[PDB]
Amino acid sequence: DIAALVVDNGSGMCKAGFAGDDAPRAVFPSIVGRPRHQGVMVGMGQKDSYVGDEAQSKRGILTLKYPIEHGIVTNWDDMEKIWHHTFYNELRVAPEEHPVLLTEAPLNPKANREKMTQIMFETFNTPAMYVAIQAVLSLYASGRTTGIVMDSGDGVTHTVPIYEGYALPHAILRLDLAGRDLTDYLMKILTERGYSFTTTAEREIVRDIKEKLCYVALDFEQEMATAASSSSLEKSYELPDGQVITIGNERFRCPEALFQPSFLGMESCGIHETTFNSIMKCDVDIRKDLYANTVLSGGTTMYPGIADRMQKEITALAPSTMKIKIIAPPERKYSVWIGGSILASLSTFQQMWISKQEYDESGPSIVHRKCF
Amino acid sequence: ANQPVVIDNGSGVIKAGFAGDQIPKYCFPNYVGRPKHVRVMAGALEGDIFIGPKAEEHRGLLSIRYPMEHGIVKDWNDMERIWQYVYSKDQLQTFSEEHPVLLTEAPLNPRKNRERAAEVFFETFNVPALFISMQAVLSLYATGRTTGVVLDSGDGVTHAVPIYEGFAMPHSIMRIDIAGRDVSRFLRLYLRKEGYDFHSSSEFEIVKAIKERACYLSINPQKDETLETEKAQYYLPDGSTIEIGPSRFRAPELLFRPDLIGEESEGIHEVLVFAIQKSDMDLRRTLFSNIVLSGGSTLFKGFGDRLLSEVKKLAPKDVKIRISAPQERLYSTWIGGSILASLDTFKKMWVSKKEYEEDGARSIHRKTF
Amino acid sequence: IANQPVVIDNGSGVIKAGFAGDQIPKYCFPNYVGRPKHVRVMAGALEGDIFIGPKAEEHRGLLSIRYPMEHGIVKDWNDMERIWQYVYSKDQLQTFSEEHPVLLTEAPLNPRKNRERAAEVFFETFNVPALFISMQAVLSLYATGRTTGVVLDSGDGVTHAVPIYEGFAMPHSIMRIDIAGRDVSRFLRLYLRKEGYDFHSSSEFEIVKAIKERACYLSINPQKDETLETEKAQYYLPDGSTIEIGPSRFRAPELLFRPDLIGEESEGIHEVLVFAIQKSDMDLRRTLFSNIVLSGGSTLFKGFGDRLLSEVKKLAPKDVKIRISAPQERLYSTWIGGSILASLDTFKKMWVSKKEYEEDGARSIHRKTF
Amino acid sequence: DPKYADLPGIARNEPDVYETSDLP
Ligand SMILES: Nc1ncnc2c1ncn2[C@@H]1O[C@H](COP(=O)(O)OP(=O)(O)O)[C@@H](O)[C@H]1O
Ligand SMILES: Nc1ncnc2c1ncn2[C@@H]1O[C@H](COP(=O)(O)OP(=O)(O)O)[C@@H](O)[C@H]1O
Ligand SMILES: Nc1ncnc2c1ncn2[C@@H]1O[C@H](COP(=O)(O)OP(=O)(O)O)[C@@H](O)[C@H]1O
Ligand SMILES: [Mg+2]
Ligand SMILES: [Mg+2]
Ligand SMILES: [Mg+2]
Repeated sequence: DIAALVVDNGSGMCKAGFAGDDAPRAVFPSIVGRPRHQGVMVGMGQKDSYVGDEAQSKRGILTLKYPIEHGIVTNWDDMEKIWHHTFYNELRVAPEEHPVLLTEAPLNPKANREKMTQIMFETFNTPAMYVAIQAVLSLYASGRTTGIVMDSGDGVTHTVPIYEGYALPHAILRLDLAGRDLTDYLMKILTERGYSFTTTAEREIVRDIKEKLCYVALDFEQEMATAASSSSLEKSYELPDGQVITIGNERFRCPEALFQPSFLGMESCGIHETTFNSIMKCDVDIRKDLYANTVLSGGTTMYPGIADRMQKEITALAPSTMKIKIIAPPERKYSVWIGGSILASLSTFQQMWISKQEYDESGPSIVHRKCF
Repeated sequence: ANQPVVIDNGSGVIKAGFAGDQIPKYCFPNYVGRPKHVRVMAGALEGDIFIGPKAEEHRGLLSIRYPMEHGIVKDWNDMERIWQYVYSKDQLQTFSEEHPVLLTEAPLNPRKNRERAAEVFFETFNVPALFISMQAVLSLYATGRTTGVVLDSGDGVTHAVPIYEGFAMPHSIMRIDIAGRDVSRFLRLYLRKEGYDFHSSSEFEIVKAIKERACYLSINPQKDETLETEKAQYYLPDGSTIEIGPSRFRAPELLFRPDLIGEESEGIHEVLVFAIQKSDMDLRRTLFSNIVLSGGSTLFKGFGDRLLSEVKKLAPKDVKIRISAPQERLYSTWIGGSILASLDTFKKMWVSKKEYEEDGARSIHRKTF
Repeated sequence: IANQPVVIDNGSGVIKAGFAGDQIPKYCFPNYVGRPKHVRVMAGALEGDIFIGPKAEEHRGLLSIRYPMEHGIVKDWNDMERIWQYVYSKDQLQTFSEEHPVLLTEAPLNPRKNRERAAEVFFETFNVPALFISMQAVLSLYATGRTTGVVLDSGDGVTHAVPIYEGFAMPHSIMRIDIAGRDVSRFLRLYLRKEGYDFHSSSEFEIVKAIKERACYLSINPQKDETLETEKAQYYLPDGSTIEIGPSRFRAPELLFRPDLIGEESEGIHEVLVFAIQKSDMDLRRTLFSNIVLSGGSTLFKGFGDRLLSEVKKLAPKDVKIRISAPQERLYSTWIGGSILASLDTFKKMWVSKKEYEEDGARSIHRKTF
Repeated sequence: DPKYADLPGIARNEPDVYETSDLP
């Protein structure tokens, strides 16, 4: 049995591994770094461009570019470099020997999937491949076939309802507010507090602060009043230099943009309102089941207390009789990958591959006929 | 002494004017814009609510909200503000106390919407009389024919109403909520699938302009779907271009195939043919030879050809079919309301202030239809 | 209080103080404190220890300079307090601080503690009747007399672009970078070291700044100019010696548009302008291109307007009108706008009273601004 | 114009408007 690779190209973080495994083998940020200085002589051991963790360690001098923005690959050369690093350097496997099950967010441009398939078949020459919706995989990981997945990662937050394995394409709701937007808002409020972060390298420091300290407030106004009237919520973080910086109310103002996009200037619904609207778009008979099987996914849903806040907000919006149950597994950050591995470990999935024969026969456009 | 005022309460564009005038003098979109950005300088734009051409001029500054959706008023405060603006100095400078009103409501609407509309138009505006009407009768009045089936496709609703010699069949009326605004929303989704995003409320009105300008109905769906299509380029207001491609013709097809948006409803052609067929047999031929189109949403390039093809497919073999339509379709309903309001017999159709004060909502239900 | 308010445009490089009635800033001087270079303990040396304003210019060779403000943020608060007290001196404004209300100017997106401490200093050390802190970008449109525009204020310390449409500001569209006149001066010092000329001293920072002001132009085609033999314009030092600046004349200001040449991770002036325009709502964008207002000293570079127009043209959508309204008075546009604002009766309702600050505390100065 | 004559840094001998060519 030739195991098929599973490569979740997240907007922020790329995960990769073999089908049937419990966790991804390689998990590295999806960044391409380049040296900043041009005129001066360059040292001995250097690369033209750094990828993944190598760019992260050397981020002090490098300037970082994310190939994927809002779930849309904008720099295909950089994404090709990321895939090359994933296959040859990290996984240490020949891409031509195994199929690859890539992932994409719903409602993305068609050209994105077409170019994905073209790059996989022409540059890498894989024997077959597949493109899967992230929410469907994350529902696969939770061991459910009915529920609503609110998967929120570095670039996009998409809500997908599914009933008994039957997706509902007309009820899917996508939002560009996720991750990177929260990191930028954290930069902004930090600048108001006094600590100025501007360079792309400092974006990683602000992201680490967001991961370590930030949390979702169950009641925003009460926590704001508590922060104003006391310093119990203040917490100190150590930068890579050694400087210690105190974060106060900004701990629970950065993730609050998830539930109030007006802070970010976008006139969009919050994640709770997006989930409620997606549920209400479904048929009346299945809505109850969705209320009982709301599943959180993606890395940006890892804030403490986000499950309680989402439960409270949906209970406020939803009818009183219906029972709300937000499912937030501890390992949900990798839930998009894990289900993909399950989808690659099934015996019935051997017919769902896009073989290279079919790609040559029909061209890239077959991705729109096979995958979704 | 006081000429009654005619207000066609469109979901997308409302048309107010005086009875007896040839065309609606005061037309403007049916939305309320509010300034999302923060005011910093003295002498900025005054007021936190922008309605009418002021909203259109400063559309980028504002966030838009639609008081009416699918022919039903959702935000009643905004609708009240809209009707108050209709009486304002900018458009139709009058006093609401003196002029009877002729408001138009889509057929088969909820009774509560009509009740609240009458309450607003009798309590907030102390009008002397009121009269609710459907779009179809007014369109027939405007065209000048008592006989015919009116298929009006507005921004919110699309309904077919057959009226034979001035007699309306209440049970044969057909209505679906898939209308021009739904086409615009579907076009926004397809443009997102193309690559261009218009998530802003203001940019939705750019998507609507794209729907108005660069969109057509292919005579046959699947042949056009199979064949490759040239990517016609559209110029956005800022200056940047967008290559639309298949979304040019895949968007308006929602009118004929509601299942594209997951809604299990009849198509516009199905609405028409079933509206004719629910009526008595002896009238059907006379209804097939008198089809009157209305509403802006029937102005798609090739709508007439596709509708004729669909009805010919669904209609009985060898029956005369002509799809009439006024030259200006947007103003047809208001012109009809004006022609109706000028009649002396319209005074008998009023719901007087004393009548509404005595009987209340029941009177509005007695004299409406 | 009915007395004439005092407007103090707080520049990182040059502060401009005056009364609101005047059409121009009657008083203006560099924003630094000059101390004696040597630690003076003997008599007969430069007494006082604190040289501010033209006094520091009189004996500029012998002084060590220290700017209080860096990147639009006050660093040495004692020095800034000294500066503000010197504004209320016999030399400048010849008046008591307690009589007149005050209008400050501050860069956008600055730390809240900076504004809080500035208000505390102006309300505690000076017994000012009131205070108001405005952004310079809002004031530039007041000065120009127009209701809409994109203000690109490139001062000494901070370069920021702010779009305003019909008096409505877009807080999320504001762009801000720290590459400004002082950074151009530092790069000019580096390039003059490459010419073979040393300006190590902090006092010599002033004369390299003077060289920047006197002979430095922005070339539309830097490659062609570099290939072309330079004229090697001669500049007179204060002491008397001449220097041939050479190609550095066009290399130092080029970092404003293309900072990455020196490895600086910054957007560039044309980039921040264009991205501030593009981040705004689409329908406004064309008008935002039709009303671009320059401000700040760094916009006074020779040929700056032409190069900025070229960059905006090649970045903006094709066949779109661009109007870089560059008034001749753009150096003092911010103060003139502050004066026009303070003249209005509406300003009476904007500044915070001393009792209001005492009662509400710090948060008042945060909330009355917006 | 002369009201700004006394100020040091008023940059003269330059145009006040840099704009692209008008199109009909
Ligand atoms: N423990 C955590 N707490 C808060 N935020 C987190 C945590 N872990 C990850 N994140 C956020 O989630 C984002 C990564 O999400 P991810 O699951 O990688 O989405 P994608 O798969 O689309 O890249 C990061 O930007 C990070 O800020
Ligand atoms: N030329 C056109 N092509 C396509 N759609 C159009 C055209 N003209 C108007 N419309 C659509 O018609 C709608 C207006 O319909 P209207 O007749 O005002 O409805 P109502 O009867 O509720 O007033 C708008 O939403 C617009 O999108
Ligand atoms: N003609 C000129 N050429 C080049 N630079 C100039 C010229 N005039 C002034 N400057 C620079 O502009 C800066 C003054 O900026 P300023 O307007 O004071 O900014 P702020 O908004 O902080 O007050 C000085 O540091 C000076 O170097
Ligand atoms: Mg993810
Ligand atoms: Mg209508
Ligand atoms: Mg200034």
